[PDB]
Amino acid sequence: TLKYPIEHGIVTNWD
Amino acid sequence: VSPKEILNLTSELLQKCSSPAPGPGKEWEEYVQIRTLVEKIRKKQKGLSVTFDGKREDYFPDLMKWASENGASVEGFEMVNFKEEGFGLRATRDIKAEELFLWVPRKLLMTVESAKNSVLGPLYSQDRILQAMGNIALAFHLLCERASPNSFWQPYIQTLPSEYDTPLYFEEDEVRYLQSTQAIHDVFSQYKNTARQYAYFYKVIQTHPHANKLPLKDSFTYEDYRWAVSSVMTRQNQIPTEDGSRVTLALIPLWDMCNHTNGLITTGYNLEDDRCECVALQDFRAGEQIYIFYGTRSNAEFVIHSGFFFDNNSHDRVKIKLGVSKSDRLYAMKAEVLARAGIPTSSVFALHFTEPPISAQLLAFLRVFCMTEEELKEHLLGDSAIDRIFTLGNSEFPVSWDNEVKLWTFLEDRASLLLKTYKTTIEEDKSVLKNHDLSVRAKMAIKLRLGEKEILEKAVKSAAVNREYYRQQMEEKAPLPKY
Ligand SMILES: Nc1ncnc2c1ncn2[C@@H]1O[C@H](CSCC[C@H](N)C(=O)O)[C@@H](O)[C@H]1O
Repeated sequence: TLKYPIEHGIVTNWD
Repeated sequence: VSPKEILNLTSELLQKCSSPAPGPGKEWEEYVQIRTLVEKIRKKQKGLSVTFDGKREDYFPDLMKWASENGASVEGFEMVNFKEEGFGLRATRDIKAEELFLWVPRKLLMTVESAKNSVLGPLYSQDRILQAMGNIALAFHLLCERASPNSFWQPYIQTLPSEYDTPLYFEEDEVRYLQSTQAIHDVFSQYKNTARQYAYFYKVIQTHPHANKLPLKDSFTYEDYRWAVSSVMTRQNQIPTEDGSRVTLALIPLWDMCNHTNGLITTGYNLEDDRCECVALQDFRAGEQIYIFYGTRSNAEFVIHSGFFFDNNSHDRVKIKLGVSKSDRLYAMKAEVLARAGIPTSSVFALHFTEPPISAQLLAFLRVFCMTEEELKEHLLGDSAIDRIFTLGNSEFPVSWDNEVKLWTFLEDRASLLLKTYKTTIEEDKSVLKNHDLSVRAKMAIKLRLGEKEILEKAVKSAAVNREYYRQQMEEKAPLPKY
């Protein structure tokens, strides 16, 4: 398995 | 043109965008009020503080040379301006599925850590918002380096886009298409958050001595901030820290030029060699665009945070809010069963377009939501109660045929009611798309509102079918499956 998969443009909180 | 007038306008914008929500019934009016103030500030400013003399593609050779000198892969692909996706990577040789073809060492990345060690460091150590929100920190890291001509990251920054298709760039009438949808509330929030943050940091940069050496002290425009947050939201990534014990946010040059297609995530971080690594999602022949899979995000998320709508997104979903009512005579028991199952009494669940429409957690919630008192007691008391909780999320083991009939009836009626809260029908949306000539941004909004309703309509049909299946089992007195 990918130990540290990288999600391109992962959603973060800006509130 | 005077700094005192801008200061007055940003103070007004800060107070406007710091008020509480006016209620959903006036959120559109609030949105237009904030837009009007933002546009007045934008018209009195000079656009991006720093612009570059060359065209975007003039700088890709510098990006490659810089990435090469620091250990990244630079052979086997080229940058091409594609019509559908914008710039992306195209293969110059055949690339086999699962071949490790792209790698980017940590030294090239822009991270919260490199933001801390930069000219932004002193202000970062003082401001509580920067310390709490790594994504905003990355955005100011980008702006500060953009305005620093000798920045190590200039080759990356000069090849970034100068504009995006996030809703921050939409016209008022393009957002108006989203009235009555689920997604428009997130559009409203993004716009108000972004305007509040711009005005807040505009004032902070003026008053904090730690900001004296920043280029932003001399010029920091609304356009700068909109560009910076849109750059971060459309491209940022989570990676482990150097020691592997924590996570951080980063921009990853070169690799982040890949556009999105459906598939699986094939990019991961290699701690031992301290670099990002990407293996090929599928075979790519020479002359074919190289894609990656961004992640299992919905089209609402792709539009709002990534600036595009993806046709045939197999992970699309809509939200549905459900909770046990505190006027339910069985509230206390249902809440305890949910709590023992690890499920809150009230939550926002998802409805999916790809089968199955509901997750194990939503199935489990709906079963408890429709339980009789006798069924609740069997999930609370005795030596099989824990076993019964264990299977609550499993479609293969219902509580009872009656419980299934009730929950699928409920979901069919609720999904039907939700469809009735939209301003247009599915058929009207398809007619608009077929008979009008629209911008890319307008089409993103209309396809988004169409997609919400199509997911709800499929849920109605799937719930109706499920209601019929379990009513048959009930009428045939079929033996209940036992786990
Ligand atoms: N399948 C797709 N369809 C349309 N646009 C896409 C796409 N995948 C990625 N994009 C675009 O690419 C952006 C992510 S960064 C990828 C490189 C980008 N095209 C550039 O020119 O720098 C998104 O914000 C969106 O504008």
